[PDB]
Amino acid sequence: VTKKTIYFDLDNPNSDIDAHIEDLRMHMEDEAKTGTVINGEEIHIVVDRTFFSKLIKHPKIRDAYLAQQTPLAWQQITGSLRTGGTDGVQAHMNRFYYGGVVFVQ
Amino acid sequence: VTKKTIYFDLDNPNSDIDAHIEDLRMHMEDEAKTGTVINGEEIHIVVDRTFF
Amino acid sequence: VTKKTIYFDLDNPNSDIDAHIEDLRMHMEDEAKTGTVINGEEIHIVVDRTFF
Amino acid sequence: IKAKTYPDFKEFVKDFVANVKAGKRYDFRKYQEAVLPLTYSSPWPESDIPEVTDFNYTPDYTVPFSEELLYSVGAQMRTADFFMDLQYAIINGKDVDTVYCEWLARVKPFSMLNAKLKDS
Repeated sequence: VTKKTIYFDLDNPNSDIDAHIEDLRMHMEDEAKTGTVINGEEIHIVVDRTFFSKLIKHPKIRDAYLAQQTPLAWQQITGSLRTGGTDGVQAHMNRFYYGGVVFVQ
Repeated sequence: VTKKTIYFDLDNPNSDIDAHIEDLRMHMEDEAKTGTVINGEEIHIVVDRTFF
Repeated sequence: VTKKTIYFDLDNPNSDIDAHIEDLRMHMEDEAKTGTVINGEEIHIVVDRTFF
Repeated sequence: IKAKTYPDFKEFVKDFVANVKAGKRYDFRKYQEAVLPLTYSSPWPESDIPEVTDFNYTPDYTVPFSEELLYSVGAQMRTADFFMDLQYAIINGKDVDTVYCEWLARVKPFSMLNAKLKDS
């Protein structure tokens, strides 16, 4: 088989993160080849520190979330984040919610 | 009958999408010619990834 | 003692009203040498029609 | 002006007046909400603002309030109308020295945008 790498291009302000997430979903929905129906939302994304920082910094996600009066929007922006279990050294791990998928640092 | 193709022009930021949807509804309503009252909103719109 | 004046510069749209209020509070707190705990937001700011 | 080419409003308006002084004109009062992002720290513009050719704009008031102010301090007007009036001041001979956006909070329909004007 061939490994699949997805380039999010978080540095470019004009990049569409939605397209990259849709690619990540459809790769698991199509390349599974298991013969059954597949839901691509459950993909266990594990993220490095710099990737997480660049993802939460991106202007598209920030502007999509600044204009929403929901507790989630108040949490992801100007909020604590750090919503998760322990990894061994920290009580909680950073987790960001966007597009039905979860990025865990 | 000639095939009706609607050009949404999603690339430019000054395309009145409401006008195109109303054009689609009016084509559904006027061109039916079934003699009965037609609701143009009862349609399926199946698109590919690029259009969506 | 020396008279204190705070120039709000209300004619300049990019002025810093918060900074001037903070300077007012700082002057009322630090310069009052009563030796007790003092609250800066306990002032009467009596102004005229133009300033208001 | 292509979409999201300027990371903030301060650098967006620095090139907006540069193009206007260069002979380019803009008019987006009918599709204003589709080209203006939210918050002045967002990348500007949200969408590409096309050049117009038919720019004829005659306001109902004196666009230059004073000799060094586009509007009276505290005047609220439509955000698109700000750019039409700013273009009018540049066409009539006034140069922009600074655009007031430091402490403003709103960008969409009504905003308190002001500019300092200069001779020539």
